[PDB]
Amino acid sequence: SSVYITVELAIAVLAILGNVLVCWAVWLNSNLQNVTNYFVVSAAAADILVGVLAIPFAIAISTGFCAACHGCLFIACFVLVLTASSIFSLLAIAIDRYIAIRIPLRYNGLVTGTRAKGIIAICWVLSFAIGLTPMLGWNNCGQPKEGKAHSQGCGEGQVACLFEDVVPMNYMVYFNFFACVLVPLLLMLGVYLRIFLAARRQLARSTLQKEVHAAKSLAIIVGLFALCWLPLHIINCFTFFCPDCSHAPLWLMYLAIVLSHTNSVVNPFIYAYRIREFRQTFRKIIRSHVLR
Ligand SMILES: CCNC(=O)[C@H]1O[C@@H](n2cnc3c(N)nc(NCCc4ccc(CCC(=O)O)cc4)nc32)[C@H](O)[C@@H]1O
Ligand SMILES: CCCCCCCC/C=C/CCCCCCCC(=O)OC[C@@H](O)CO
Repeated sequence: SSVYITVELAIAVLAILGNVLVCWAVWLNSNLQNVTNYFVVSAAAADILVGVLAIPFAIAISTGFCAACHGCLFIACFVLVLTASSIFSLLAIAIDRYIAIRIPLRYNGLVTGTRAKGIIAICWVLSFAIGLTPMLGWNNCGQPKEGKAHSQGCGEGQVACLFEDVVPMNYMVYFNFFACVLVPLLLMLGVYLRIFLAARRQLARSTLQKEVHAAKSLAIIVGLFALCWLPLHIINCFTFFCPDCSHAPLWLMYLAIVLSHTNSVVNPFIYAYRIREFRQTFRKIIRSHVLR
């Protein structure tokens, strides 16, 4: 429907603007050019690609255009790769924060500039590995829905391009949900809990205040991640566990897809926005750089 399209396009607009703003800030401000903010930048970059590429492809995938099955499958896989890199590089921020607060004596030695770039390379490789798996044969292209293609006015040699028609639900539940949503979530939760509880126990005051700040920033990332990603993936479980049941309605599918993309506007933007150094650099960019 047209409401889904517009909202989805508005999300794409917000995700580019905010995440360019994050990247711009690190580029200009010398005080922000540390290892931590490289994970912030990488995640922001992955978000820009979600806005420019993933979301327009996702709309098509969710509304339906005519295409060859493997071309239709390729576009779906592309959405998966880009949204996943968005997830993994955000997880890299959380892990960085764990090593910073809990193991400071090994932080600079362990999380070097070289290994930070290595970590981000691993994120993209995992994203391609997981995202493109259906291209290897774990897909529904062997049984094209020829009756649906007709109703959609698709030519022969083409199918109606719909995500769930080509990407199997067993892949989405057993592989994608586990590797991309559940594991990162639970990891980010475990990192948050440890920092949170350790900070409460001590409650010198400067290190403690930092620890509280980190906890609340990690709570927001985890809270929003779960809010944005769980609804869609939980729905995916329901479809998989009862494929005979009547499908979750179109409006619910759309809202859930929309929520998952909203993650790219809020993560890691709010994290950065909560660092006062970023917050003042943002104001500097708007007030001074663009306005004069
Ligand atoms: C790495 C993780 N990324 C993702 O999950 C990304 O993939 C996409 N997506 C993940 N599941 C899904 C998923 N079930 N359906 C779709 N679209 C198709 C929507 C749709 C479903 C069913 C029906 C028939 C309804 C009926 O019988 O009456 C019509 C449209 N996209 C997904 C999202 O864009 C997400 O951001
Ligand atoms: C933390 C990451 C988790 C990794 C575990 C991933 C492995 C899980 C294994 C699941 C068993 C299912 C594999 C079954 C492979 C099925 C491939 C196929 O021929 O297509 C069937 C589909 O078209 C049906 O819709």
